[PDB]
Amino acid sequence: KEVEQNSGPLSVPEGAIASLNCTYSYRGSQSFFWYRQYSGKSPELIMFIYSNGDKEDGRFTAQLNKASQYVSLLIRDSQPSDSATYLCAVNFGGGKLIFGQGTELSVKPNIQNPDPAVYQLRDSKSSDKSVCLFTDFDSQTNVYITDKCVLDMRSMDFKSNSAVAWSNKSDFACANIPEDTFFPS
Amino acid sequence: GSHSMRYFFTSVSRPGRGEPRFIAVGYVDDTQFVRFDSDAASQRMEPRAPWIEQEGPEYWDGETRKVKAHSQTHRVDLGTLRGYYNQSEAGSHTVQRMYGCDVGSDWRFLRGYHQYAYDGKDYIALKEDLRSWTAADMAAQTTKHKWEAAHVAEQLRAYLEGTCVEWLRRYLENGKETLQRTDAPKTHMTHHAVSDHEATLRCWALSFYPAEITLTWQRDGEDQTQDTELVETRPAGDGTFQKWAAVVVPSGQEQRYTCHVQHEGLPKPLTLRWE
Amino acid sequence: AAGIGILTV
Amino acid sequence: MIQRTPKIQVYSRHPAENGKSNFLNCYVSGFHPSDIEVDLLKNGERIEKVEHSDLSFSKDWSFYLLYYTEFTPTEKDEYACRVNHVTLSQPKIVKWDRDM
Amino acid sequence: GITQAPTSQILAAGRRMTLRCTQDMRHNAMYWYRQDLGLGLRLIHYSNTAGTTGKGEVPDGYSVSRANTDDFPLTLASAVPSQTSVYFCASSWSFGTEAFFGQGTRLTVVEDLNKVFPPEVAVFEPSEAEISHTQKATLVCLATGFYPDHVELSWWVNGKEVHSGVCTDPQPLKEQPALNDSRYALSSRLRVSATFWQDPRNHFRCQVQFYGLSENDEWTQDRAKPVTQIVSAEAWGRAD
Repeated sequence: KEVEQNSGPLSVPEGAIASLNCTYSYRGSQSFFWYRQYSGKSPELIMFIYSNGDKEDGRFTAQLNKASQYVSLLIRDSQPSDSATYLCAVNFGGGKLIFGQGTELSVKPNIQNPDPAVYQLRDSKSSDKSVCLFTDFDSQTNVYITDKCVLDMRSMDFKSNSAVAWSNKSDFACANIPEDTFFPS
Repeated sequence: GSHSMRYFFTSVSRPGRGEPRFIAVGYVDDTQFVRFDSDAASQRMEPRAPWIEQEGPEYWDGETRKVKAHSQTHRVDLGTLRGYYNQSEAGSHTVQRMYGCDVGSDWRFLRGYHQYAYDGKDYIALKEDLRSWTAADMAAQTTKHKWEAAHVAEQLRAYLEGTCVEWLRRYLENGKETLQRTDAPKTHMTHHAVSDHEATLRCWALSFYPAEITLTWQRDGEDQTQDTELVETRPAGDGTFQKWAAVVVPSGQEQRYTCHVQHEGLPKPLTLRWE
Repeated sequence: AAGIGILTV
Repeated sequence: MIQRTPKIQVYSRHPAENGKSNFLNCYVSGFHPSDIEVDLLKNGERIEKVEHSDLSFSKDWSFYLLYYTEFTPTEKDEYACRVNHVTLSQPKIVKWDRDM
Repeated sequence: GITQAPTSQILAAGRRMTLRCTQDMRHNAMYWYRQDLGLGLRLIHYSNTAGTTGKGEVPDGYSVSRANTDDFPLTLASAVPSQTSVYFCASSWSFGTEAFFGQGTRLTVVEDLNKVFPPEVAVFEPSEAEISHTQKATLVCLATGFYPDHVELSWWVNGKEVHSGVCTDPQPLKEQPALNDSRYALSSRLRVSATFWQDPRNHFRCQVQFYGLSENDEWTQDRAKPVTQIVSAEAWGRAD
């Protein structure tokens, strides 16, 4: 890759500052772009910069340094909508617009009073097929196991983290992590 | 001690939808250093000065990509301008483009320019503020509305105030031995009898750089413009330039005339006499 | 040469 | 459509000295359009190896070109420049004056 | 704007495929990219103006054409499994300016159409311990055993799609990551209040949209042709 970004995934809590950088090999590049991409969506432009120096647009500040062939993006007061894959694009002359490998940024919720627990959920009341739900843990916390996604109950102004796990062997104990995690029986 | 970098572009369509001839040249002051000719075999940007040959292959690829995009843009413009002015396919028409930047003796940005022409006439040009356009005619007013909506002015301003100046300094450093130089003119004078009552004195200035120069005739030490002929400053072919100025004088009064030469490479203004 | 601001008329 | 007839100058790169090699220049400028023909003549015949500079123009959009070739001025040989342009009904021949 | 079609395609190896891309913004420069994990966007081909094209970083296997300003199609001459990717069309006013991207095309090239399977969906009902510990009820939907991963998951309560209280795994996981041609799995959570789940009049449904084989694709197998379908699972509210 002729365009490289800082390797992810990156993790930042809501309200904190996030920073992404980007380097390129063609010293004669004249236009530089910062794109945002949600999961399963199209790249969307955040900012562009042509000249050396800083460029501020709301909570976003872009910095360009042609001498060091360096582009960066500063995000102040990180919002939940800032969670995306960030793509650096540099034009190498003509229509040769080259992108980086992308940097994944996750804006985590601020769980004030986490109550970590692992619950067992069955397909129906009479079914033995079940999954495991690790939920309500703090954002610093991180057989099949999924990644954690942030859930938002907008009607109650409540956010919570959760991960799901399952397996193929029968009587798979979900107890198989915060030390105060609740394991009901 | 001021300098400049300029890029000239020309696209000339051929009769009967004939694909255009494209020629691009790049100048640092009065010194050409790059060229592109659509009729050449390489189909690439080519060096014309030794100090530009020290650039890497990606520099030449990137310049080639950008200059080819210029030609492809002019190729579309020639068809569009044919419709704006309601012209036929039988004729040959020309698109010209020129832009560049000037830096002062401190190598800091002085001014930028970007000018466009169709068939030798002004079309659209970026004003000195690098923020507003000057449309010569109504066809260019349509182009102004398109370019204003596409924010072309701020893109050119970034190039003219940034990229153009930054790479002009890099060129002035890499080729300082030939770019930051001044060749003082070598001067002489020729005499030619015209008739029995008058003759011609011709004042010569040869092998000088840059091309800017002023030749002034004087009679008894006073500037004279009557009975004088100036010729256009011309290149010698080795990187230097030539110019001469002539005056018809009464026969026997050749010694009453002096030629005043002004050039930035001279440590003092030069005065010539027929000897 | 310019890498931006070169648009068709 | 702006059409300008070319200004033509024929000259040598250095002061002409018989028997010493030099360059014969023909500088056309101030013309429009750019399509132009320039031949360098020796005693009325086309000189073979003739090169030219890259097409450029001035602020008023008038093009200029430098045609040149290797030559050795002698006492018996005459040189000229033959220029053809759409603004010319006939090609204009400009003899090389060693004094201009 | 700029539109791209189709948005999902399954191809047998060796077949030819052309993706459409049209733009009515009077943009001169148009682009084609492919997106792969760990590599971001990779420029395939580009076109500075109408009538011209240019090779990008990954030109091999693809070809383009720019007969006019609007259209810029991308053609896969002979489909190769390594061409399985997400393709993005884009355009800009001129070369060097900002690109506006299309919707994107998820494209999978398989050596054998028999490896395509729709998902199996199940809804797992909230735990009694969670309801009594948090006064909230989380439903979990699990889609498994599908290939490729051209899936979309959505929740429906009483016939209307919901978004609040939902989060789905960003990327499907392979059920056999140590093996080849592994089928994928995807999970999602829907969290409602305890009282809303304990109302037996509330009907919860999780449906997984699976984009499968085209109607022109030849199917010489005994099982049902894994065409584009929506597999769903349900759950009814209950107090005790």
